[PDB]
Amino acid sequence: HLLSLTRRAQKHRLRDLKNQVKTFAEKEEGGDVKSVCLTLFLLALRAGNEHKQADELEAMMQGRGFGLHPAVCLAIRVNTFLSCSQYHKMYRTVKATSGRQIFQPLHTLRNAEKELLPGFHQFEWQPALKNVSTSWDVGIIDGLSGWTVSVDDVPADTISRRFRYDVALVSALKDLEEDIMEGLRERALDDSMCTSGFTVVVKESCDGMGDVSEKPEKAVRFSFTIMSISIRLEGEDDGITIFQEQKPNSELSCRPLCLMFVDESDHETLTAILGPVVAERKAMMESRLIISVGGLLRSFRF
Amino acid sequence: HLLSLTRRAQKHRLRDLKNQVKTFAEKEEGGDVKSVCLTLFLLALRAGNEHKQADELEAMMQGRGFGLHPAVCLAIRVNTFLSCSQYHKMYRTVKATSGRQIFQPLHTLRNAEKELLPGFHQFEWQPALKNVSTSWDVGIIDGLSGWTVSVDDVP
Amino acid sequence: VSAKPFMETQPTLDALHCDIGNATEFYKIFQDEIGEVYQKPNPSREERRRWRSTLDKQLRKKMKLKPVMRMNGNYARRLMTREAVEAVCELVPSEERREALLKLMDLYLQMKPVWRSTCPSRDCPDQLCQYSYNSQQFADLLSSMFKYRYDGKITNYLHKTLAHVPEIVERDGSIGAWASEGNESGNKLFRRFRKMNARQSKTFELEDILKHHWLYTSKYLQKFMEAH
Ligand SMILES: [Ca+2]
Ligand SMILES: [Ca+2]
Repeated sequence: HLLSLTRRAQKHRLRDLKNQVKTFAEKEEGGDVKSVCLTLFLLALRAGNEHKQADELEAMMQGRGFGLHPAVCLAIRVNTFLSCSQYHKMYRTVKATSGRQIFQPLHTLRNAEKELLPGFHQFEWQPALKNVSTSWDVGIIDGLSGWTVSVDDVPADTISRRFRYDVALVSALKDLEEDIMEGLRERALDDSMCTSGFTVVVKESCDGMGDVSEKPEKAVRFSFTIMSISIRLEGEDDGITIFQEQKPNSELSCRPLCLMFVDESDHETLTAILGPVVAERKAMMESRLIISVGGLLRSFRF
Repeated sequence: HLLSLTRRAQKHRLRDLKNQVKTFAEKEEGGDVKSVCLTLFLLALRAGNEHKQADELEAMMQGRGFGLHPAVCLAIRVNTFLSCSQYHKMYRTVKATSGRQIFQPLHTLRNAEKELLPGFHQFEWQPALKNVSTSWDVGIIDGLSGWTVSVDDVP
Repeated sequence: VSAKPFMETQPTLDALHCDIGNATEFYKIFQDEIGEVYQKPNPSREERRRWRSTLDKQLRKKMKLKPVMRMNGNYARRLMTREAVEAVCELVPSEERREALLKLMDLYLQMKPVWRSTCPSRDCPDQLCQYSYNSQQFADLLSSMFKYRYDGKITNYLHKTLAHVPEIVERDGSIGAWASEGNESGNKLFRRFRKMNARQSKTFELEDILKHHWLYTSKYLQKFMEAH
C-alpha cells in the first residue's frame, strides 16, 4: 500500500502527478504547489463527508491558535455552573492529556475576570453627586451600611450585600459600549459630533423571593436592566434610538444590584436597608455622567 | 487567489486537474485519490521544511486525528461529576469558540463508552456453570430477581 | 392615601398576569348564563355548583378542558376563543344573549394582544386605533346585558384594562416592555446559585452569589456564547 511505503517509494511513484500538478499550477495559480495541493486535499475530504478531518486540517493552517481566550474560559467556568475545584481538576486533566495549555489556569482566570465586575472603569460626574463619595474603585459594599452594633437599639442583625448604583451603571455601560459603537456605525452618525446627548432609560424591579430550600428563609432581589439608549443631538430630535434592548424580559439581561434576607412585608427593615439606593437614585436623575468610551469621553443623562 | 474562493469556485477552477488526478488514481492506485493527494501534501510540506506540520499531519491520518481520545473525554465527564446537558453546552462553547473540534460530541461518546460496561465481551466457561444462564450480553439486571408481584405473599 | 410614600413608582400595568381576572369573570359569566341570574337573581348554595359542573363537563366534551382550580396561562389562553364560546352557547337556553356574548368575546380577542405586545405602534397599529371604540362597545354591552353583576362590584383588573390601556401605550410606547416577570424568572437562578456555589458562611455567601449572578448577566460573556 502506498501509505505503507517509504518517502523514497512514494516520491518514485508519484513524481508523475507531481509534475502534472506543477505544470497546472504554473499555468494558472503561479505555481503555488502548496495552496493547490491544500485545496485539492480539502475538496477530496469534503466529498467523503470527512468534515472533521478537513476542519482540523484547516485549523492547522491560518490559523493555528491552540489558545483559548481567557474570557471565554471564564464564561464557560460560570455560564454553565462549573464549580472551581471542579474547574482546576478538569484543567489538570486536559493539560496532562494533550500537550497544550488549552484552559488558562485558575488565578489568571480570576485576574482576567476582575476587570469585569464593578469598580474598575474610571469616570467623572458634572457636577459631583449629592452626598456620595467621589471614590469609584470600591467594589462589593456590605449592605448593612454602617449600623451601630449596640444592641440597645434596633438589632443590626439583618444580612445583605450590594454594590453602589453608579458603579454598577458605569460597569454595565462600559459593557454595552460595543453595541453602542456598532449602532453609531449603522446609523452612520458623526463620531467627533456625537459626544454630548446620550439618554439612557433604565427599568428597575424589586420583587420578593421566598424560602431558599435547604437542609435564612426570605429574600429580596433589587435588580435593574439597561433598556434603551438614544441620542439628543442636535436639533429637536424627538427620538434617535441608538439601541433598543431586544429581550428586556429574558432574565439573561436582568442584573442584580442589591440583596437582603428580609421579609417582603415588614416596612421597617426593608426601608432601613433600601434607603441608600433610594437616595442615590433620587440624587442621580439630575447631574450628568462622563465616561471614556471608544477613546472619547462622552456625557450621559438618565 | 485560489484559497479565499468558495467551494463552488474552487471546484470550478480545479475540475480539470481533479479529473487528471482521478484518472491517475484509477490507473495506478485504483481510485484511492484521498491517500494520493494526502501523500502529495505530505511531501510538498516536507519540502517546505516546516516538518512540525508534517508530523502533525501524519498524526492526523491513521492517528487520533480528531484532537483528543474520546476515552479521556468520557473520563472528564465522569471523573468530575459533570452533568450531561452541562457537557453539551460546554461542547457547543468550545466548538464555536476556536475553530477546532476538541471535545467529542454526545452520541459518539455514549457509543464509545458502551464497550466499557459489563456484558460486552464474549467469553467461555469450562465447564459450564451450575444453574447459571448461558448468555453473556445481558447488562443491568433488575435486582428484584423476578418476584411474583402478587400482593398475597410478602410484597 | 394614608402612608408617606418614598419610592417613585411609574404606576404601570403589570403585563404579565393582566388577564386572569378577566378570564375568571368570563367563567362566572358563563356559569350564570347556564343559570339565569336575570330570571333567578337569588340562586342557592348548589345551583351555581351544578351549573359549574355541567359547564365543565360540557367543555370537557367539546374542548376537552379538564376542571381546574385557578387560571394559569395556558388554561386562560384556551378559554378565550370563539370556538369555546360557541361551545358554551350550546347549553345556554336563549339564543339572543348567545350572539351578545359572541360579539363580546370577539371584541375581547380584538383588544387582547394590544396589551401583551412589545410595540403595537408597528406590530399591530390597527388594534390600537380601533381600541377606543372597541372597549367602548365592550363596556356598553357589559352594562346593557350583564349589569346583574357589575352594579357596584368590579375586579381591579377589569378597570385597569378598560380605562387607561391606550393612554398608557401612548405615554410610554409599550406594555410588555416593563413586565416584572423577567426579574421573577431570575429567582430560579438565585436559589440554585445558592446550592452549587456556596461559600458557605452568611458573612461571605452573598458576596459570591452576587458575583456569579452578575457574571451571568453580562452582555460580554454571552456574546461569546454565540452558538449561531
Ligand atoms: Ca410576590
Ligand atoms: Ca412573586
